[PDB]
Amino acid sequence: MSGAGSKRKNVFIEKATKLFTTYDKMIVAEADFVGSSQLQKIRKSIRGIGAVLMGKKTMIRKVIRDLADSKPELDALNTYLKQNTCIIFCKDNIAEVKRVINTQRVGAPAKAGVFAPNDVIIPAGPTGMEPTQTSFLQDLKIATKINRGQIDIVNEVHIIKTGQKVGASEATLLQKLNIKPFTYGLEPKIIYDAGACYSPSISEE
Amino acid sequence: IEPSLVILARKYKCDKMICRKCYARLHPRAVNCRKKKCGHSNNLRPKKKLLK
Amino acid sequence: MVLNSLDKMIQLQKNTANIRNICVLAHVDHGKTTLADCLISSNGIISSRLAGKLRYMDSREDEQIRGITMKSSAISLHYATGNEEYLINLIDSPGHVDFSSEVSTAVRICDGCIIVVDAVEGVCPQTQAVLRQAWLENIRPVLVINKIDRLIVELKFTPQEAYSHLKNILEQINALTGTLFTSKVLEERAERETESQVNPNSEQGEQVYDWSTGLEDTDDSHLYFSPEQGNVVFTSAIDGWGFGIEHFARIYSQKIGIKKEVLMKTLWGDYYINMKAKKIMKGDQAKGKKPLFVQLILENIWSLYDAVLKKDKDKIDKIVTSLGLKIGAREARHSDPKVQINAICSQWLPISHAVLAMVCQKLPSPLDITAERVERLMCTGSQTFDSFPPETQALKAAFMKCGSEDTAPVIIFVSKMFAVDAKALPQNKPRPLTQEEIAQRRERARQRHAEKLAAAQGQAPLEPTQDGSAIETCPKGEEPRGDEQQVESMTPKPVLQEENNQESFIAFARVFSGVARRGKKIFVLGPKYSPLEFLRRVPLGFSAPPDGLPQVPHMAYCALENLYLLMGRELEYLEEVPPGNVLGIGGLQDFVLKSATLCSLPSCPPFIPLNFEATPIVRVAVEPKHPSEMPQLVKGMKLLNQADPCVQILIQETGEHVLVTAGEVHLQRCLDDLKERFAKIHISVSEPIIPFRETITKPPKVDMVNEEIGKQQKVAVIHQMKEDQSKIPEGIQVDSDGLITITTPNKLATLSVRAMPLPEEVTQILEENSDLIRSMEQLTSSLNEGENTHMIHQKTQEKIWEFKGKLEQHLTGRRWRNIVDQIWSFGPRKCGPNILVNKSEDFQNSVWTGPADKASKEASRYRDLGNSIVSGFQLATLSGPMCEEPLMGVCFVLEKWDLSKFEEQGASDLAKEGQEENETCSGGNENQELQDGCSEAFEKRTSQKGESPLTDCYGPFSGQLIATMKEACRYALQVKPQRLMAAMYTCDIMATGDVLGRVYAVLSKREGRVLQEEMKEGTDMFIIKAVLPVAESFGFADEIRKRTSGLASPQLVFSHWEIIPSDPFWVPTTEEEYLHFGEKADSENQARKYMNAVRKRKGLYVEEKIVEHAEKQRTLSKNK
Amino acid sequence: MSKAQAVGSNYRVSLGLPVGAVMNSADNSGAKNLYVIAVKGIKGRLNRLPSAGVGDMVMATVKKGKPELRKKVCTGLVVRQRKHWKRKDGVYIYFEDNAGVMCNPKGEVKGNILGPVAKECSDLWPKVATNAGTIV
Amino acid sequence: AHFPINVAVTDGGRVVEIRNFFGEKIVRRIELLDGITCYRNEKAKDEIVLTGNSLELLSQSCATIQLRSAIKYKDVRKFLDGIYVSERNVLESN
Amino acid sequence: MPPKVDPSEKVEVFLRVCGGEAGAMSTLAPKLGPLGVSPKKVGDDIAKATQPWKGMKVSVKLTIQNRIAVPEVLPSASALVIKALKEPPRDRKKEKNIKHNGNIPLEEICKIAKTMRFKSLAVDFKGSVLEILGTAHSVGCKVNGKSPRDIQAGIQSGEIEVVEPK
RNA sequence: GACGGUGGCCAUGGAAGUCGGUAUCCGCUAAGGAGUGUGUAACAACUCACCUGCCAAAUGGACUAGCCCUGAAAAUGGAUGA
Repeated sequence: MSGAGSKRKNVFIEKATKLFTTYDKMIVAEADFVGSSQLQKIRKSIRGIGAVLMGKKTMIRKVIRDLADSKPELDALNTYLKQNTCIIFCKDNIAEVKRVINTQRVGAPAKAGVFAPNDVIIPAGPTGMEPTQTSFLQDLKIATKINRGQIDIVNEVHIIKTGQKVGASEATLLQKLNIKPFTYGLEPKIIYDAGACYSPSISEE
Repeated sequence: IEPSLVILARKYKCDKMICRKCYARLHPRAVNCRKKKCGHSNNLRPKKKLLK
Repeated sequence: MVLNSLDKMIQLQKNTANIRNICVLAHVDHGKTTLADCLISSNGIISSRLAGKLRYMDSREDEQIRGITMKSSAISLHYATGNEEYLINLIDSPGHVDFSSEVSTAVRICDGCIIVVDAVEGVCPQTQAVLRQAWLENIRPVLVINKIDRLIVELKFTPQEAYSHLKNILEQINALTGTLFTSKVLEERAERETESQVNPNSEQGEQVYDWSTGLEDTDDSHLYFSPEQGNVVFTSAIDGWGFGIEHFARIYSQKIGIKKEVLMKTLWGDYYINMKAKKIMKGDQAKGKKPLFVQLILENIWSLYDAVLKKDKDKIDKIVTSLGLKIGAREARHSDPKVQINAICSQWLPISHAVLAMVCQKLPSPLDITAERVERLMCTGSQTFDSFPPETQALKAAFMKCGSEDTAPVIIFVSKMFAVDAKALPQNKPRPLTQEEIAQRRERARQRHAEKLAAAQGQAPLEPTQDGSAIETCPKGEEPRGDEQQVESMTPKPVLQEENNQESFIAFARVFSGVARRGKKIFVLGPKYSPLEFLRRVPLGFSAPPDGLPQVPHMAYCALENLYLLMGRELEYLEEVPPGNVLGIGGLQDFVLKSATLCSLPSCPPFIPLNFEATPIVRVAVEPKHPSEMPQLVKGMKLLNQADPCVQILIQETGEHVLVTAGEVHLQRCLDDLKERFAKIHISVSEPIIPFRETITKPPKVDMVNEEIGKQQKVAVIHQMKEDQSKIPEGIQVDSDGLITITTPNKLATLSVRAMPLPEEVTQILEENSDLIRSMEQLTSSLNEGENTHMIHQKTQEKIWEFKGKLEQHLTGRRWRNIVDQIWSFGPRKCGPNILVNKSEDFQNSVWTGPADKASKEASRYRDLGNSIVSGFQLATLSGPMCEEPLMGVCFVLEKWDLSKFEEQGASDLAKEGQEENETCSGGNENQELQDGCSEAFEKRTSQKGESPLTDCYGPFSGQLIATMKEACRYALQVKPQRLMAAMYTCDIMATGDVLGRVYAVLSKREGRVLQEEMKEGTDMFIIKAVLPVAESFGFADEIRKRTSGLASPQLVFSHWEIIPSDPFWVPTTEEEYLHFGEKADSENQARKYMNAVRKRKGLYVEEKIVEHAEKQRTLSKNK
Repeated sequence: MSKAQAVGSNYRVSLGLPVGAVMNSADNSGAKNLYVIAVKGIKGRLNRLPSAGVGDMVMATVKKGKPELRKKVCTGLVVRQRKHWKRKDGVYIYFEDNAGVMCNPKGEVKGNILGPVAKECSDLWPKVATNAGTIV
Repeated sequence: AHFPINVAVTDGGRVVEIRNFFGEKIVRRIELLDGITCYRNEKAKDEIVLTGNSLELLSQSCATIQLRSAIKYKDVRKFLDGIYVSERNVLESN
Repeated sequence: MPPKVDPSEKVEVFLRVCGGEAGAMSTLAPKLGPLGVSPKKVGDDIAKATQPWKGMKVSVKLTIQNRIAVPEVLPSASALVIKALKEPPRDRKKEKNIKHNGNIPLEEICKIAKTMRFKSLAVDFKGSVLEILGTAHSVGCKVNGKSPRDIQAGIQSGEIEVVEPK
């Protein structure tokens, strides 16, 4: 790395000290565990309502931004930076801000690898594998006992138990059915509304 | 398996760094010969790689 | 069979259409051991495999693993089984590892062959070369799969992997199929399945009872993805095996009662019997149960192996019993672990009971498949065939029934002859002449005479032992010598060795002939038979004796007392062969010449002309060592012709000390042959080969040549052409920046020339050499040409009705038809690209009409000056821009040559000349009884009038004139811009996805560029097109193989020659020009050394004369 | 070269003479004499002849024989040493006079071996055994 | 699997021995240090496990074993074969 | 899906370099090449017919794999439009030779055609899209107003501002 | 986390950041070079540059000269005098 995390401050104080938290409303959502591919596309709905802002080093210089703005910093005793997160600027209503990103929440292809929920069904990856291979793979639900030169595995469902949520799921078994459940990330940590912090909710109140 | 084991094998032998003095295989991210006779040279070829 | 004799076989061999020719074959002799081992046991005239493996057959496990170890041999393997004969014969064709003529030759010695294809690698130069010929011929070749007991014994896997192996093999073969033909629909058949018998009435009806299911051929009648009516096999030999699908079926049949045909189908792909009571329920034909091989048949084998490994005496027996065959004798006689197996696999091994039937089913007659193999190789030529209307006298009716005649006339075909002065067993002695005695010997010299031989050997000089029971007994082939005649017969006399001296008439070859007898005549044809030559490669067809048509007129006959391959050697007993056979010429004949097909007919359309070239033109102009053995080489090359189809011995184009080959190492092999297995001399090799074409890029500038392309003002094209040479030998007088003329006499007789480019298509045809030597010289004495006049024009456009030079024609309007007569030296070889431009009726006794070349056109007379021109400008076309080599890729132009020049330039050179000849000026019109000046006028018809007052007998002497023409021309070329037009073969390389990049890398390394790629329809295989020079294309296949695992298959097609950047120079011979100093790297390249030992080539022309002539070594240059 | 002994080397070294001793060719090829240059396997020490084999291969020459075979070195095979030896047995083979044969560099004797051949030699070189009816 | 590497053992005595190894027809016995057990849920004639309490000693033993399954002549990119520690610093779940 | 018979079977979208006819397309793309049973010659018709004088060298060509049932849609890039604008004989039969002979604007005639083709990507549209268009090709040079391969947030060749519709 | 215009233009079935070559520009973002390597026929994948999480206070280079080491081998046994 070698720097202020990786490089000198005078690149990330330019889009942090200049772009404030100065807006109608804000929601602090965890969405850095998802790929930029589909995040940048679903940023089209986000940039209409406002934008994403600030590098998370200046989270303790946010106090001098909450003196300028009418809203305070610590409303429910949190600085609102404990994990990898963002701040989505918002001008939606109290109930509709809780479903502004949850209606379009989705995972994407990763660069350093992330888990997916194995409670929901695993989509069908490669189809038309070897018969011997199929036979060998007893962990698959619908398995065969060697059929002809070529045969389908026949799997459009989860190949392992339902219960394992995102974080503690088997990533090694998602390589068997290559296409995996993209239904993680872009979730609220807290729902702020200028001096009125609600709990994180997937749906509207 | 054979790819997952050949890599392992390589890691234990072929993918380390030799000296340009003692030829002594150090370790994959080495930086000095680690010998008295050399004088910890700080001159290090990575040991060669081949398909045959 | 343990017992068979030649008395029974000779009678059954006479009849035809129920014999069936079969042959052994492989890609590099891979899976040869397996095939042979099983056959030896079967054969009875060699007394089984106990007294077997004689008459040259070396079995090896290395080969199986993967190994060539090529060899040329033959075992006499006839079978008197039932009521028929079976001419199999163990053909072992060595072939060659790279693509060639050799491969084409050797491999074509087989009728109805079984082919081992893909060892553990496919899409190679090995597989697409030897078997390239075999799968092209529709001769119903059967799919022989590699060893399966490797998967049981050596690697140690379950029989379930057998299926996988089979699948892999199929996949490998798919690629091969997609080189020729098409393989989009055959990729479905490159799998393992049996989709029939899914219904309830089939699953418990024909699985319990017999019934019947079809095993006939589908779609293709080759070796691609078919059962071939139950003759597909899994050929093994670790303790000897002779088995396949049929064997597997048989065992299955024995368990409850299912038909063999049905079973075979099941066993080709996968089939799923549940094994409750051999009745099946559906649900297992979409999901599965367990395949057949691991359930039964191979399972038993596996078990047996396991038993052996552990060492069990009764367990093995039990296993054997289970396997559905007898248990044998040796179970409590020895300890018998492997011994038992061996014992069983001598009883099991005679495949003649099973395989013969299958063969019959496959192939009803050899007469049928002969019609489909004429159109697949050369029979008229590469253009037309005998099956088409061109060349049809009595061939189509003949090769439907096979052979030329039913009474045996004999023919020839090359398949490389045997090595002389080593084997010389065909003799004129009583015991081979008597055909019965020899036969008797053959049947008795396996394990019967062996004992006798042994007795003779050990106990003739007396006392081998000291105080022992050897001399006491003194055996005469009784109790002691009876032992050691079952594992291998010690000293049995295998090939019936030479009792009397050598008289070498040995030959390998193929001939298809009818019922041949002893004392049969054949009309021998000469060393060069013209009629035969005239028949092949054209639609002509006729049969007449010599009436002066050939070179040698002859009315003599040669004997032919036998037909032999040398399989049982000597003059054989089995000579009554049917229409179609694997044997070649016999008797006292080893003549398999190119222009002499040995036949009973005095002349006939040749059934097979000699083989075609894989890559056109591989040559080397070698010379021999020690003085008396110079013609020895030539003599050897007559024998070399017999062996390999191409060698420059007949018709001199490049002289008789030159090889002609197609291949990478073929040339090398040829070179070694004439030190070793023909003439026993030793010769000077030279591996630098193939001189490239020397193309001039553009004309010269304004000096003494006003008709030109403007300027030559460049620094360098790739290397410098201005400051490297010229400008001071004869450039001090005239020309500053270069030299395109001469000043030896100094404007008494001078000239100026130009070298333009010529279009490439035109060049190609010229360099092919359609014109003859008589087309360019002596048309008054011989017949005056007509058909040849327009052809020349169509190639190089120049005529006597062109008085605006070569420039008009080269640019505008290509392919005209006019007369190109009155030409002296059309090219370097007199059939090449260069031409001397007529742009005048008469300058001043110069540049009109050849020595005797005429178009029926004269300005005043045919007389002119053709003697000094024709010899001079021949030498101008043979010394290039760097000295030596022919001008190729060029159309030459002569601006002017002027004799009788009364002008002159005052200088020292001129003065010297004056002093020498004592002439006030040049001439021809005048004389003082001094000097020379030879012309066409004197030899043709005396004095010259009309075109000039007096005949030319004055001016610089003739020799000098001749010299000077060469010089100026040489100078001009040297100063002109030039580039190396490298020789090229385009590489249409059959490649797969992973090995394209690697292939490209090689190309990059060794010059050239990838133009484009063509993809095969519906397969992973492609074919990449890329130019690559000829010199670097040698050792290419080997390199490719090394690079990966031979996954790309090269094949070098000839696609002309191209201009690529390399320094086109070599140190000038003249020392005045070497004062400039041509550099040691750039003006003496390693690519540009093809001249010191790569240019001794002359059937036609290669003359280089020493320049400048002027009386004596004191009077040559005094003031000069 | 060659080399192939035996099993064993058929035990100890014995000679009739080292370097500079004539023995007859005992061969149908027109070599009439065999004169030693040196013996194969002799590593040797300071001042000591490279000493004759019991049945072992030698660098030799045709000193008096065919002129074609004359000059040019030749690997040979000693067959009988005039000067004696004991074997692992308790016998002392001893001969009239020294003898050997000219041979191939794979050991092989050319024509047929004349006269008596010690069994050790035969054991050493199977070709020798093959090409004689006297092996005593 | 060309010459399948075949390792056998005794626990209590705590020794490992290598029969077949690159065609070696010898045994390479190597005595493990005290406090080292060895089980093996093999998948396709592969994997041995060695469990122990003293990190320092078990590891050493493993290393020794690894060393023993090595050829000292010819190339190392030739044979890529022997015993090789896939997962060290591994701790069972209690 | 698996290649066993010819399409319709492998029904899926694939980006292709189809467009040229003597260098940029000899026979098919490198993705559809190494595959099983499918006609590899019918990919010649989509470039030869649809792009006779359009962009040849490494074109942005989408084609749905149904085989003799393809839309021949042309989504294009900023280096294709320029090529299209330029005359036929200098584009094609010049695919193993370099070319730099374009001076046609994409800042006015191609300006408004950018948003109609691309309406759902990571980039912002109108304000942002005009600048990317203004520099995404090396063949065309344009008139004074915008220029390729130099900064578009300062001096350009006349325009100093971050965005100004020329 | 390490995106898009985009397979930029070339060469080139193909080489898309990465056979190789050139120009090397912008959008959106805390964040991402028409790209450091590995790798891929080539794409991808990974890794880097580049950005944030956590731990929680020091860190990074570049030289300079003191002692020690490397260099640093010869002949009877062996000399800071021991």
